[PDB]
Amino acid sequence: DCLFDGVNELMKTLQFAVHIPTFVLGLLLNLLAIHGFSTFLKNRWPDYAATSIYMINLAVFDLLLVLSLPFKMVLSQVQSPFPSLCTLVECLYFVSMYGSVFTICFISMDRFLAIRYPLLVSHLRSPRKIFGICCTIWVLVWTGSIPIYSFHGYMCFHNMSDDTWSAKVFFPLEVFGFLLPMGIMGFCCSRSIHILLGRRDHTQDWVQQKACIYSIAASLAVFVVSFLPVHLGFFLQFLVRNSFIVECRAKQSISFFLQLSMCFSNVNCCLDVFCYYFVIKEFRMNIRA
Amino acid sequence: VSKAAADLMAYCEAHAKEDPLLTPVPASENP
Amino acid sequence: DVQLVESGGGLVQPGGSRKLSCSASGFAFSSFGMHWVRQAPEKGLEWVAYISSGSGTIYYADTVKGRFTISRDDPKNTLFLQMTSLRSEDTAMYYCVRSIYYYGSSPFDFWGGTTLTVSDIVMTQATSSVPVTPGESVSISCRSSKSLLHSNGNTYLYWFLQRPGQSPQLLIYRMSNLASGVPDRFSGSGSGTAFTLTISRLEAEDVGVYYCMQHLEYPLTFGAGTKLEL
Amino acid sequence: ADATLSQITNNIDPVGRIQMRTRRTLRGHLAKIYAMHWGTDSRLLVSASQDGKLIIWDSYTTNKVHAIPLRSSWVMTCAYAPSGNYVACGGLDNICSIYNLKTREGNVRVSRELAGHTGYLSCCRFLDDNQIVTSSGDTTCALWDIETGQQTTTFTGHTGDVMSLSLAPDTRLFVSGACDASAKLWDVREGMCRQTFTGHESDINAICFFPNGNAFATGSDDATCRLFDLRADQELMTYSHDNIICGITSVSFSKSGRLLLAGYDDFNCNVWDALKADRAGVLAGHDNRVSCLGVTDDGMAVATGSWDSFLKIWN
Amino acid sequence: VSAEDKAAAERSKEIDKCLSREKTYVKRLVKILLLGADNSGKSTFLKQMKGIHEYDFEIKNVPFKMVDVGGQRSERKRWFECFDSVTSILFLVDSSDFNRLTESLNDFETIVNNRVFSNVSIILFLNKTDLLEEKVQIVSIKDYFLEFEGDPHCLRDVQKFLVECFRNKRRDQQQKPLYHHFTTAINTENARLIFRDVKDTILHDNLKQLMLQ
Ligand SMILES: CCCCCCCCCCCCCCCC(=O)OC[C@@H](O)COP(=O)(O)O[C@@H]1[C@H](O)[C@H](O)[C@@H](O)[C@H](O)[C@H]1O
Ligand SMILES: *[C@@H]1O[C@H](CO)[C@@H](O)[C@H](O)[C@H]1NC(C)=O
Repeated sequence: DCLFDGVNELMKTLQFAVHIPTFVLGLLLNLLAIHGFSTFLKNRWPDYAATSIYMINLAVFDLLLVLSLPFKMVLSQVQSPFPSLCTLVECLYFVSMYGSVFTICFISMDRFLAIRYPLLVSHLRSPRKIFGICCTIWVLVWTGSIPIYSFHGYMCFHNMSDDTWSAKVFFPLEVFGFLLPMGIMGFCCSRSIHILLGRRDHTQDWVQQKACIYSIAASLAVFVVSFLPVHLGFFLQFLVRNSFIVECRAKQSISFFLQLSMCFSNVNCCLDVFCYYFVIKEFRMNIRA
Repeated sequence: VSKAAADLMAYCEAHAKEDPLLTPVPASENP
Repeated sequence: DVQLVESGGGLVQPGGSRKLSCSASGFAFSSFGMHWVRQAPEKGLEWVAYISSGSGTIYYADTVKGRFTISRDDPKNTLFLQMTSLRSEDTAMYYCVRSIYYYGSSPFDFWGGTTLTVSDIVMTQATSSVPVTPGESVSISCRSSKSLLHSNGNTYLYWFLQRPGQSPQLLIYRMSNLASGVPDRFSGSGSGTAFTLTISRLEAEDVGVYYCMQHLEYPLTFGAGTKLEL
Repeated sequence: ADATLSQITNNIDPVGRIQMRTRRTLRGHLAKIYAMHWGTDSRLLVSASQDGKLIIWDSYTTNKVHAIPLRSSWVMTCAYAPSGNYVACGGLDNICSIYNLKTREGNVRVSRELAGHTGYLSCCRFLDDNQIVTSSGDTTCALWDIETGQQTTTFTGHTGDVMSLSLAPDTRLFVSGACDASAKLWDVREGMCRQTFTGHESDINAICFFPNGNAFATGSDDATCRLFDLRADQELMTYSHDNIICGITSVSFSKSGRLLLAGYDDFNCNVWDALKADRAGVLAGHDNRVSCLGVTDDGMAVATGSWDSFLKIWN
Repeated sequence: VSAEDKAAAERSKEIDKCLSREKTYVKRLVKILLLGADNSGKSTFLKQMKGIHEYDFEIKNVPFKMVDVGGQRSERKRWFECFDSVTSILFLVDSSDFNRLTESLNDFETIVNNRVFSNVSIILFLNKTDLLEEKVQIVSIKDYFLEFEGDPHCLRDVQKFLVECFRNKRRDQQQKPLYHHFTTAINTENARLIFRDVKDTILHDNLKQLMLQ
C-alpha cells in the first residue's frame, strides 16, 4: 500500500512557511496597486482609463485570491463543522486564479492588437468594449467554474471526487487554462516584440522604446514560472488517478510536486504588481511622493 | 488720479443695486 | 422668390380618394414645417394637418383624423396630402402654409391656392362686418376660450388678412409683432384673454377679411372673418 | 499722481466670496472654442469653434437655433450685430465674413466677404448695421462699411500684432491692445491715436471697456492685469497673484464694474474685485484652457468657452 | 413647453444629429503642417502630388490635410498654438544647397525647440538630391563645414553628416520620433513615405496610451 503521511507532514509546514508571507505581502501590494490606479480613473481618464480597467480587474482578482489564502491555511490542518465554507473557499480560490490568468491573456491580446494595427484601433478603442470584455471574463469564469467545485466534496483542498479527475472535466481545464492562454501569450508577445524591434529601419529613434521591449519580455517570463509547473503537476496527478502510474516513491513525489507548485503559483499575485503595475513610470511617481 | 478713483467708486456705488451676479438672484427671479 | 404652387384638385365623387401636391420652389423647403389649411365656400379657415421639418412630428385634425395623410419629399421639395373616403363636406379651397420654429421666428407667412370640390380652443369674432369710412383708425376684436398668454411671456395669437380673390397673408405674429413687408399703420395689442387690432389708415388694399388664429396647442383654431370694407 | 486707488478704496467693505454655478452647459461642438459674443437680447449667443463651425444658441433653454459652416476652419473671433441681424467672423484667412440671419430663403448666407487686411484678423466688433471695426496681425486696425466694403479709415501706429479690440458704449472711441506691450485709444470719427499706455512687459492679449466709458482693464501674458484711466493718463491698479503664472486670455467687466472676470491658462477663471484689488471668486469646471468669456447685457449670466468643446453658462 | 417650443426642440435635435454625423471625420482626419523654405522646392513638391492653403486628399482610405502657410509665418505663440493639434510637421530642405543650409538648420532648431509642438512628430524631406552628388563633386563639404569628419567626396558620408546635423537640433528625444528621407524632384513616391511616417506616429501614440513603459 501507499501511505502519504510523510508528504503531508512535510507539506503542511511547507504551506505554513511559504503561504503566510505570500498572503501578507500580496494583501498590501494589491491594496496599494488598486488605490494607486484608482487615481488615473479620476484625473487621467481619457488617456489611461482603457488600461486601468483591466489593470484593476487583475488587481481585484489577485486580492480575492489573497483573501482566500488564509482560509485554506486554517482549513488545511483542522476541520470546521460546515460543508459550505470549504466549497466557498475553493470556488473563490480557483475563480480568482483562472480569472487573473484570463485577464493577463486579454492584456497581451489587447497589446498585440494595439500594435499590429494602430490606425484600426485608434478609433475602435473605448472603455465600453473593455468593460464588456471584463464582464464576459467574469461570466465565463463563473459558468466554467461552478459546475466543477459543485462536485468536490474529508478535508479542504484534499481528496477530490473521482469525477473531478475525469477526462471530461480535466481536459477542458488543461486546454482552456494553460494551452490556449500560453499560446496566445507567446504569439502576442513574440509578434509585438518583433514589430517593435522592426522600427529601427523606420526611425533610428527605436532606442526611445528600449523599456517597451523588456516589459513584454518580462510578461512572457513570469507567466511561465508561475503557471507551467502547476499544470504539469495537474497532468501528472490526473495520470496517477486513472490507473496509469502505480508505484510507491513515485506518487509521493508527484503529490509533493503538485502541492509545492500550487503553493508557489500563489506568489504570482505578488509578482504581477512588479510585472505590470510597477514597470509603469506614472505609477511609480504616483505611489511615491 | 484721486478724482478718477473717486468717480469710479461713486459710479460703482450708484449702480451696485442692479448687479445680478453680485447679489444672488432668487430662484423664481433667476432666468 | 418664395413660391408655393398647389395642384391635384378638381371634382371628386363622394367616397373617393385623391392626392394634392404642392411644389415649394424658391426657399429651403427642408427647414420649414408645412401646414394644410382649407377654406369652405363662403366660410372661414380651418387647419387640417401639419408636418415638421424633419417629418418627425405629424398632427391631424379630428374631422380628418384617420382619413388624411400628410407626407414630405425633401429631395423633390414637395408636400403631399392623400385623402380617402371623402364626404360632401370636404369641398374647400386648400392652401399650403409655410412655418419655421426657432427663437424670434415668424411662422404662418406664405400661402398658396388650390380648389377641391366633392359632390379645442374656441376662437370667434361676433362682428360679421365693420363698415368704416377711410381716415379714422379701425379696431378689430377677437374672442378666445382659454388664455393664450404663456408662462414664458408668449401670446400665440395670429392676425391674417385675405383680400378678395387672393390668398391670406400674415399681418401680425404672436399678437405683438408685424410680419416683414407690411405697412406700419397696422398694430396689435391686448391682454392675456383679450386682443385688439388697430389700423391707422384705410386704402383699397386694406379692404378684406381679417382672421384670428391661435397656436397655443393643436388643433389650431381660426376665428371668424371680419369683413373690413368701405 | 497723489493718492493710490488702494489708499482711497481701503475704506470700502470687501465683497466676499461669490459662488457662481453652471446653470446650463452648451455642448455640440467638435473642436476647441475660440470666441463668443453675447447678443443684445441677453438670450442669444454666437460661438466659434476651430472645426470651422459657428453656432448661435438659446442660452435660456440650451437650444441650438443656428449652425453655420465656415469657409476657413482657422477662425479666431466672432461677433454679433447690436440689431441682431448679422454675425461677423474672421481668422487666418485675412477675411472678415458677415452673415445675414434674416434671409427670406429661410437659411443663413454670407452677406459680405470683406478683404484688404494683410495679416490674419484678430478681432471684429460691430459699430452699427452698416459699419464694423476690425484689427489684424499686420499691426493695424480698420473701419469698414458693409454697403461697399472699402476701408473708411485705417488706424496705424501699433508696432506688434493687435490682439483684442473693444468699443466704447457711445460707439465714438475705442481701445486696442497689441503685442508691443502697449494699448492705444483711437477715435472713430477723427482717425488717429490720441492716448498710448505702456505698463505691461509682455504681449497684451485682451482688453475691455468700463461701463462708464472712462477706464479700461487689460491683461497680458505676464499673469497680471492692469487698469488704466483715460483722464488720469496713468496706471491705476495691478491685479496679480503669486500663484498665478499663466497669461490672461480674456477679460470682462460687470455692470457696476465691481467684479472683473478674467480667463487664464490654468484651466479656470478668476473674478477680481476691481476697487479692492483682491481675489473674490473662482470659476472652475473647465478641463482645458478657457479662451472666451462674456458678461451678458443684463448682468445676469456669464458665458465661458474653453478648449474642451464645451460652453458653460454661469449664474 | 408650448406647441412651438416642441418644434424648436425638434429642430435643435436635428441640428445636433447633423453635427454628430460628422464627428467621425474630424477624428479620422490626419493633419500635416508644411514649413518649407523658398528654395526648398515646396511649390514643385506640391504640384507633383498671408496666403493659407489647405490640400485635402485620401491615402489608403485615410483623409489627409496638408496646411501650407507659405508667404507669412508669425513668431507669436498665439499664431503657432493653432497648429498644436496637427499630426505631423513636414520640413522640406534643399540638400544640394550650400549657403542656405545654416539658415534652414536655424529654422529647424527654432521650430523643433518650441513647446507648442511637443506632441507633434517631425518629418524631414531633402529634395533636389540628384544635384547633390554633382555639387559635392564640384565643391567638397569640409570647406563649408569645419566640424565635418570623413571623406568629403563620399555621397553616403555627406548624407549621414547632413542627417546628424539636422537631428542634433533636437533638444529632447523622448517626446516624438524624428524622421528623414532623400527624394528627387521627379519621383512620385513621397505619399507612401508620408503614410508610413503617419502610421509610425500613430503607433507611438498608441504605445504611449497603453502605458507599456
Ligand atoms: C474551465 C477552466 C477554468 C474554470 C475555473 C477553474 C476550475 C478548475 C480549478 C482547478 C481544479 C483542479 C482539481 C483540483 C486540484 C487540486 O487542488 O488537487 C489537490 C491536490 O492535493 C491533489 O490531491 P487530491 O487529488 O485531492 O488527493 C490527494 C490528497 O490531497 C493528498 O493529501 C494525498 O497525499 C494524495 O495521495 C491524494 O489522495
Ligand atoms: C478519500 O475519501 C474516500 C471516500 O470517503 C476514502 O475512501 C479514502 O480513504 C480517502 N482518502 C484519504 C483520506 O486519503
